Amino acid sequence: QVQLQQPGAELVKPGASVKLSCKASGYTFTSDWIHWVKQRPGHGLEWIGEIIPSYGRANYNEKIQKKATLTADKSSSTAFMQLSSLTSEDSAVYYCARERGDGYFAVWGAGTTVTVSSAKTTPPSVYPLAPGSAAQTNSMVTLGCLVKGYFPEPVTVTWNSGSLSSGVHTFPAVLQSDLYTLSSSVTVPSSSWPSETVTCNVAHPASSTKVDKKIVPRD
Amino acid sequence: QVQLQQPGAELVKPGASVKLSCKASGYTFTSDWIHWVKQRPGHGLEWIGEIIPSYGRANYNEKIQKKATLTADKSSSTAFMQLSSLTSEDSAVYYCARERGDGYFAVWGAGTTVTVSSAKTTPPSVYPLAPGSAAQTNSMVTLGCLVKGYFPEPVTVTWNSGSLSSGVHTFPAVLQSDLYTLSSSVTVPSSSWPSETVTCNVAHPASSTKVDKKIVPRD
Amino acid sequence: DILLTQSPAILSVSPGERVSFSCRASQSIGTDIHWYQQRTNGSPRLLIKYASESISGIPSRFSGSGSGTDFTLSINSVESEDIANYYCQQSNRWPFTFGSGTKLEI
Amino acid sequence: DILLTQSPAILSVSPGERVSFSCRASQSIGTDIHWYQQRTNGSPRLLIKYASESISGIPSRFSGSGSGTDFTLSINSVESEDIANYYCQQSNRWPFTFGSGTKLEIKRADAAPTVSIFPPSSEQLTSGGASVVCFLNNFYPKDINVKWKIDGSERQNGVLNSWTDQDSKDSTYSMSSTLTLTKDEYERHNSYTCEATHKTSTSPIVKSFNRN
Amino acid sequence: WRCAGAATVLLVIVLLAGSYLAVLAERGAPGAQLITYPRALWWSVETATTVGYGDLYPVTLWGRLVAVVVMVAGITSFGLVTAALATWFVGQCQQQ
Amino acid sequence: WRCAGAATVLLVIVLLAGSYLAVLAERGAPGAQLITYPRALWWSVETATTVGYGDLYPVTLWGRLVAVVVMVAGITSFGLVTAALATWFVGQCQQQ
Ligand SMILES: [K+]
Repeated sequence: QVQLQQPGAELVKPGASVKLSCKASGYTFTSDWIHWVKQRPGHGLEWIGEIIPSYGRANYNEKIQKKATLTADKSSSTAFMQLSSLTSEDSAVYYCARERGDGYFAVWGAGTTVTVSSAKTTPPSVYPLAPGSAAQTNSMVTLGCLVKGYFPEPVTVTWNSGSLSSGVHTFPAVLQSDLYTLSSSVTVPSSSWPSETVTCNVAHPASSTKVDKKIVPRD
Repeated sequence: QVQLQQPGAELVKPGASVKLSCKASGYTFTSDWIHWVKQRPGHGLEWIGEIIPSYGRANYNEKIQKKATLTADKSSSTAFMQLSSLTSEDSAVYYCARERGDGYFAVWGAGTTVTVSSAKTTPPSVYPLAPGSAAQTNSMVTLGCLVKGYFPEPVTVTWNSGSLSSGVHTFPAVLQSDLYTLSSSVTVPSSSWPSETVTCNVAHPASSTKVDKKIVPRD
Repeated sequence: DILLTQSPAILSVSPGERVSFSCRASQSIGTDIHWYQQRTNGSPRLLIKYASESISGIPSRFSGSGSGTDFTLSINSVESEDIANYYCQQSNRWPFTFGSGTKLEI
Repeated sequence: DILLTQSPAILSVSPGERVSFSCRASQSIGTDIHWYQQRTNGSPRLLIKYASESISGIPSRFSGSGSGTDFTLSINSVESEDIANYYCQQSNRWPFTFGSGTKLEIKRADAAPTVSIFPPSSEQLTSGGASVVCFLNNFYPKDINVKWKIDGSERQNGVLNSWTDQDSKDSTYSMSSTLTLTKDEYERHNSYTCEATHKTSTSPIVKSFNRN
Repeated sequence: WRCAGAATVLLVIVLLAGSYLAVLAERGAPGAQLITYPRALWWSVETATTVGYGDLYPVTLWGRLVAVVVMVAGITSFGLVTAALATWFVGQCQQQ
Repeated sequence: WRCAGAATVLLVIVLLAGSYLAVLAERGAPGAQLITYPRALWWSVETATTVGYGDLYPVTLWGRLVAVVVMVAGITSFGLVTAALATWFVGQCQQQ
């Protein structure tokens, strides 16, 4: 199971604060330290701070701006980080990792995509991309779906609830007027479609929305 | 006597395995480590691994590909190395050396010329090189013999079973259509030849063949 | 503050051959280096712990080496699923520091 | 991993003078360096152990020195049998590492090659093959060019050249030129000639023989 | 024999506590090498035995205060295990 | 006098075993300096005497466990040879 759970995304306005969570599960010892790693888009991993929940003592990165507060609650086994007074320079994916006190980060979280912007949360708009009526069909048929006009990042697009993993591409989103727009392509054998149902599953944790859309050929 | 004995050559096909031996003799202690050094043609010495036969523990080179397995048998006093999944990059002379636990390699073996190729083992063809009938004779006469069309390397050429060591040249072999060809020259005083017999001794451990050939002047 | 300099930043490799990721430290840190793998839109996955010790589940194609200041992560015969960003991290002195990273191109 | 950098890689020396092989370590290793000698087609022979301690049997011309990171192997007055590759190896930290190596070249006096031409043997002609061997032994320097002439005209196809390393007995070089032909093409010509062009004479050294 | 085993248990409790408290105190100081428990346990042994390898040592105030606790408690408890095993060997001499 | 010579033999057996086991455990760790017996025997003396020169020390788990064996067995056996030679000098004082 997922050992370290983190929320999907957190949208904050420039100058506000946010409290990121890191729910733990499984084996837990008294020598376990919870760390936090910041990764800006297009940059490497950056250590932020560590905390030992069994004692409550936390250390922070002295070489960068100290904008976090590490806390922990032993009852729920969840560590928190208080990112206050955020700016554009604080839009990054914040991973939490568990350390057995031996140095390395054995197990990681999923990362929380924190975005700092004044824009509003916009759910995505999913549209099916079926081939045209004059499109030739070979041994493989390429299908797709358009995720347009959402904010902020990210979105998780899966086909047939994960059972269609091969031959699937999800292009990076492009920002347009404070609204993202990406597309996800899937290639199935033409012998399977439309005899076998295909459906994309687009999720948006910033709006807590998860929408499906079946790819039906054009009438 | 020879303290560390090694076979002459080992021909293997690309992707096969081979077990190199290193027979020991003389003084043997419990603090003696057996090492293995790889030397590719035209390159320097490269440490491969060490093993202490009295305990059976072996260490390997972590900086390169671990393609060897060091074993030892205390009864026969012979250490083994299992070179598996060999490629063209593994054609080298593998020396074994004895270490008294003090660091240095006091005594070495002779080296095993391991070649990795799909070609077949071809015994050499020795031909006498006597001077022509119109060749002038000075105080010294240069004789020779041609070792042609053998595979793989190497060949050991000696004149008169080693008693003719001075004035002897053995040129490096040249590869031609998966068959090597070298020549060995010997210069003896013209007062000795042909009054005193001369004979080259060419050995080929890859085919387990050892042939002699007397240099008789042309009729 | 240990400075873990990873060079090169992009590694262009032909399939089936051996590749090596270099990670130099600002000072001697022993063997307290660790290697992580992060693919596209993924989380960092621990590859090698303590310079050479492997991690359960990681394919043995990933081999680690190095001590003191120079460290090496080696992939014997690369494959498509190895295309990712690799980061080295030290634990010899506080605070823990990461490396600049290296991307694997095939 | 100790990095033993040997510089230079080739050492050109005049006979009788003192020479020094340098071997730098990536970090301070004390005096745990060792020196080995490997000649052509030979095994590495231990010269010096622990920086300076000599090995029984090794001539005392080989002297070692150095501590920390820089180490030196010195040959007081070199001689022909010293032409070999020298490697330094550390034992201060695991694993043991070697050096890149250094080859010893001797600058002796110039010498003329002793040309010797050999027609193909009877054991070879009676089997289809025909190879004319022409030896060029004991010359210096190694710069030399050989040419094959057949009935007066130059021949190039089928000429294989093999040079030996610097001789460990007289500091000279040697070259074997083999011209391989067929039983027919060899028996369709008369005079075969190999001409040695060295800097020891403006006129080449010519050795020939007539098949007929 | 019954009291010697008690001094061993006391020593082990000092080592585990001294190792855990050293990591907790040294983490946060730029340049501290005593930041992981497996080697902090090895450091606590070096302190209790006063072997003097000089490869790991604390750099903070509390980490040095924790060391003083490990010094007083460790050297004493280790001196008891040393003297106890010394008397056991003395009894084996008279038995011969 | 008869028991003091036995503690000396015990000490020598710990040094030779501790030196051999240290090399066997440290060989294989990138960066280990305790890889040859002549100096591993010198390290075992530094451990048994706790002189604290800090020039050679183990870096592996078993090599440190071997050190713990050399610590417990060495410091005890060396403390016996120290106390025995201390009582011999005490008897030479009353004789004067
Ligand atoms: K010390």
